[PDB]
Amino acid sequence: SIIEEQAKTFLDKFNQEAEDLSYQSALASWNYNTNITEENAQKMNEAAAKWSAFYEEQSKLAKNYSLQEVQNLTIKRQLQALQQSGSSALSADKNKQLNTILNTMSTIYSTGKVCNPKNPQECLLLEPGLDDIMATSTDYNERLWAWEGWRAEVGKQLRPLYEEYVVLKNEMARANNYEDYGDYWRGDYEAEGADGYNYNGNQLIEDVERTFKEIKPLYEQLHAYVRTKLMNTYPSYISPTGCLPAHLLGDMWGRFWTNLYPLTVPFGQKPNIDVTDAMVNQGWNAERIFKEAEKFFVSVGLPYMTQGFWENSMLTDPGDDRKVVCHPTAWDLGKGDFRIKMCTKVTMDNFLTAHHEMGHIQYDMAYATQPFLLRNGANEGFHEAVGEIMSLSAATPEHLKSIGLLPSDFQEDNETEINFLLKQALTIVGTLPFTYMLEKWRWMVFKGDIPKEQWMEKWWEMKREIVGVVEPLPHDETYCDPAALFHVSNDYSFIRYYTRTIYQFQFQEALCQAAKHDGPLHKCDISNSTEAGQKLLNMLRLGKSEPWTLALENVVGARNMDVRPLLNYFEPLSVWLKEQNKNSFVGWNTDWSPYA
Amino acid sequence: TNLCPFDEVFNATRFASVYAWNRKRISNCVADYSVLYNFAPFFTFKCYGVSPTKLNDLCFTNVYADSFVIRGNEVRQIAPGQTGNIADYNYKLPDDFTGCVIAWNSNKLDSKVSGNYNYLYRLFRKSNLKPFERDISTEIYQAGNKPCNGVAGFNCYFPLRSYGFRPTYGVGHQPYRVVVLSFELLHAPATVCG
Ligand SMILES: *[C@@H]1O[C@H](CO)[C@@H](O[C@@H]2O[C@H](CO)[C@@H](O)[C@H](O)[C@H]2NC(C)=O)[C@H](O)[C@H]1NC(C)=O
Ligand SMILES: *[C@@H]1O[C@H](CO)[C@@H](O)[C@H](O)[C@H]1NC(C)=O
Ligand SMILES: *[C@@H]1O[C@H](CO)[C@@H](O)[C@H](O)[C@H]1NC(C)=O
Ligand SMILES: [Zn+2]
Repeated sequence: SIIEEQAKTFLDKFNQEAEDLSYQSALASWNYNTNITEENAQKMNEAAAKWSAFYEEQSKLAKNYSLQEVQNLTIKRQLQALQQSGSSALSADKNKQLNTILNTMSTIYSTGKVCNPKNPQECLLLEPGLDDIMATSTDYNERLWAWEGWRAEVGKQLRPLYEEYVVLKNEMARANNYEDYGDYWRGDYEAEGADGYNYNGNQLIEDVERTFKEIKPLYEQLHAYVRTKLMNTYPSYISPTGCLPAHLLGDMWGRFWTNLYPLTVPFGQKPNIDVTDAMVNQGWNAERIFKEAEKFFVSVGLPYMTQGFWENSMLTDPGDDRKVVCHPTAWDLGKGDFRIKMCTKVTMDNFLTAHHEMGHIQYDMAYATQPFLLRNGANEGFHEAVGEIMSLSAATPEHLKSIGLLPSDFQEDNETEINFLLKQALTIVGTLPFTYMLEKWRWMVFKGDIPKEQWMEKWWEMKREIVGVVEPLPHDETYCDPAALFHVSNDYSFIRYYTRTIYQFQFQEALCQAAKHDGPLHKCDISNSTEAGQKLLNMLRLGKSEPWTLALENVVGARNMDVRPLLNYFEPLSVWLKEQNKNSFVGWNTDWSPYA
Repeated sequence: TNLCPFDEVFNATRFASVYAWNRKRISNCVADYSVLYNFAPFFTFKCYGVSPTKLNDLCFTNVYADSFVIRGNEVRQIAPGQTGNIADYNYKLPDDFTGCVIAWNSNKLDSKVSGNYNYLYRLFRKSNLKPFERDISTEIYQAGNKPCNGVAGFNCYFPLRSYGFRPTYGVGHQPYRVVVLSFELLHAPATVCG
């Protein structure tokens, strides 16, 4: 127990000097993102460099302590967080080679262009361009050439860079007692504590498979309905039994199916609820939206908002010679300073993004009393679930008419409920197979089960085996289709989106049961409920102090992920889809391609 | 009449650090405890042993005033029977205290942009504080078995750290000015009254 005291004394000093450095860096970064100018960028760079150097030196120094000789788990977690800095455990030349590979690969992703086969002088980008074509157009050939182009002038250039990048990442990973650059990412899902609370990275691959196997039938029903509906538009290209072509999914990669709504409306003779004219005619401004959000949060027992929040935050576009980045973000500058940057307009979507970007500040404010290397979420996918349960609650017709935006005699029909549920499904349940497949393929390619020769034949067969999507043109071993995505070519993990979509519905069901609500779960509002707020606050007080198993048990009474709330949320949609899919084939086969 | 110098303690232009707190004695000095009021921003005024209302009739031998500046979330440590960083190494009160404390916010006077590094506090010490004493030492703290020779390094630390007060900080991080009053009755005649 002689090393425990030394570790505590070292950690106290580290905490005191990291607080100041982190605050200075955050303040500089905030000042840049509101007053874009060269000297602000220079100040931001100087502020970030000092913090990075200090962190590296402190981790190298903290390597001198043994985790086996520390018995208190609270300081042991801090030591593990500090010593885990195996991104610089490489020679200098290898590190600079990795950095230049990343920079050039991102540059090719950002700069790439495609050109019209019939209009050679017209060439388009991705953001102001091809995205609009894939989100709006209906012509088969137009989408076909856009898809094939982008693939040809992205993968052809990013293939060898990715090939040389994988081995360097594996070498980096095999220096922190990891066998690949897989479980290195799966290590965020690690817990230690009492019996029954432990969790390693090899249990994730089994839980994910069990979850997907339970999820599949609803996805099959939705896929069959979409396929049978997406034939009046292309009545010469869709096979009743086969898969769906990749260039007809309303998105460039098929990540989301939300742009297929106008072609897949159950009842197109009646619109959805949109309180935008009412807010304009009632005289609503940007400050009123945030006041309403604060009132909703305090109705459940959560605290108020700080005095500095109302004075240091940019809630509207300045509208002068001051260019800003327009993207909603909640910020934690540190030392009790919370701000929100958002361009606010009088629309429903802003009204929901407000309630999502304050459930991040209420979590941040919740764990402000914990030590420095414990002030975060629990499982990488816990901070975006607490932000999407508030938007779910504050979008219900009952909540909308309780604040004066719907008439007091408003009656909800049953067709609009089906429309809302199908629109939700096109975004939530239609992306899980994509995420699962991409993670499975990339885990396999890092492990070494897929060599370079079978690099692309495995991808396009898991596509038609799991997702149910078939390519329109054959692809040789020179293309790199996965690299034509932002997350694969910029080193971002792609597993938090699956876990967040699983956790959010468990949280919602637990809170709704705590609030004593009767009826369908999609019509649940947690307003004016102190018990639900108390339970949620009991969960949000910890951060990384305890294993995420305890954090999850503190709300749902379960130790691991579950699927039943998600399936319960989509029950009327499921029964409606089963009734509709009565004289049609539900599944798909893998022996059809629109080029044979 | 004679009044008594509480205006040079409460309205001083500069306060002391926590580990070097000032201590002032009150002489044959008729003093009133109502001038202290009318200063609205008293975020804390609570008294132990004596009642604030009937403090204008008791007479004492001498009165001690101690002034320092600490953080907002540390005021609760200035109380008998309290454990914390401030009341283990910087300022300690006995369990038999017979005075009371005054605290108020001083954000406008003590916080500046780019930081105010003129206020210090003790962070490392061997033993506890033995109520009502100060320590002003810059000796290097030794944590490991290897002796330190006046140089900071591994397991050898400098025991004084600075506050970084800025006007943007939260409510629990602005500076707070603290004045503590102590009343004692000795064998000498009681010379301070209201
Ligand atoms: C939450 O509770 C508050 C007060 O307990 C409700 O506010 C009142 O709602 C009634 C409707 O029954 C109105 O007649 C009052 O004028 C409201 N008072 C105030 C001060 O707003 C609020 O409607 C409840 N919210 C929900 C969703 O039930
Ligand atoms: C933006 O920066 C310039 C110089 O960097 C400064 O003069 C100006 O006051 C800043 N804007 C605001 C709103 O402070
Ligand atoms: C860690 O190794 C020894 C003690 O184990 C220590 O002297 C050395 O300075 C430490 N390494 C670094 C880089 O500080
Ligand atoms: Zn968010």
